[PDB]
Amino acid sequence: GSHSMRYFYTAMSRPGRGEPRFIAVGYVDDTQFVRFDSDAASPRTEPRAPWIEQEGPEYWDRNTQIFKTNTQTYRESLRNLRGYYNQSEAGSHIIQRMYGCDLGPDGRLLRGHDQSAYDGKDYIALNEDLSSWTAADTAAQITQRKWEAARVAEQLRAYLEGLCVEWLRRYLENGKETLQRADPPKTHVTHHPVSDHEATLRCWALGFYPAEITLTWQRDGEDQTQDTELVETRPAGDRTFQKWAAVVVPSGEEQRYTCHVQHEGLPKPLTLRWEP
Amino acid sequence: LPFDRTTIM
Amino acid sequence: MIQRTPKIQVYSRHPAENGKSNFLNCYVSGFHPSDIEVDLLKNGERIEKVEHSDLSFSKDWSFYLLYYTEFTPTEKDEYACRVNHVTLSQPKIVKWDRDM
Repeated sequence: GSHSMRYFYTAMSRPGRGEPRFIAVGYVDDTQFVRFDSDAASPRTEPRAPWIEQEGPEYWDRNTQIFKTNTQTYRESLRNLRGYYNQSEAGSHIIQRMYGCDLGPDGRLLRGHDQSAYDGKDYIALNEDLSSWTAADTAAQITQRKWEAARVAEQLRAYLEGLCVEWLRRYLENGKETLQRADPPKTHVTHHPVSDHEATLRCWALGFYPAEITLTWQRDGEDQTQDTELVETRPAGDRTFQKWAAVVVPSGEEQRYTCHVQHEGLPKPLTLRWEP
Repeated sequence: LPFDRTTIM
Repeated sequence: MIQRTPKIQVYSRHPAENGKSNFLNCYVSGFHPSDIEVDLLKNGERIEKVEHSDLSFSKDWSFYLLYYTEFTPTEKDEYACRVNHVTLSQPKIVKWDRDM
């Protein structure tokens, strides 16, 4: 019953190929609901989930006004960080930002987040107190000093404790049929000989939401962490996720192995084995 | 809804 | 400058069944920077109508994208994903395997 909202911003310079592209996407948990792309033929905030479509023109214009302003600001920020690292005008660079609020199962604010990165490295993050900053290096210390002067932390705390949580709760209600519905994994075990002496057992989980899941293999009831091949959880494209875990076992010790599945959608954790 | 204040880094 | 090479998975939306329409996915993730080229292939030829997700990223700042197109699997048609990124010397081809 825990929920979160996040916005993800990506600003990317591209010397010789026009001004830096800014893209913003918004999520509630693992469901994207809005996008804005400065490279679109006619840049505007666009809906990406059915339950946001009910918001009226003033919502779409407010979002668009904010993201357009961010497009210009991030372009200045990219020029500034270039300078802070004494970098040439020839290279492409990226600023990323991810911020938002986490609610507990009672709908109360658990914590807020606001983190930025430059070229994929931690640059500056708002501390959990929503009042002070952690800067990665002497370049980010400059940003920190600027942000302290414009009272940014104070502004973010007001948003994170206020509008962020209020809007997240609104979205949760408007999208309750999907956002507050956990779909359990559909599970099975496959067996494929690799040779005369060994076979792969692969434990599948399909059609689950949200993406959070634990899939493990045990041998005689102990975890097989080092010997388990475990793919990244992957989107199916219909809101659901997929995952598998594989172990190569001696033929025919198959029955000594059990696949264990934990997911929010499951009223009981699952133990599965290969069924010949 | 997104945060409404821009601030240059 | 620190760069990260993409992880690539090629798979179907629904369990594969010959002669039944489905979706072919190519999920690229864990890469940095964000510029990437992804094609879906049918018997080695680039499929035309491919759609993809909006650019987003994980808690470690690495990017991910899903590329997808409608397809009808058969016994003999071979599908694949072809991926290029700054981290790769040449395009990497990952074949579609229904048990993966």
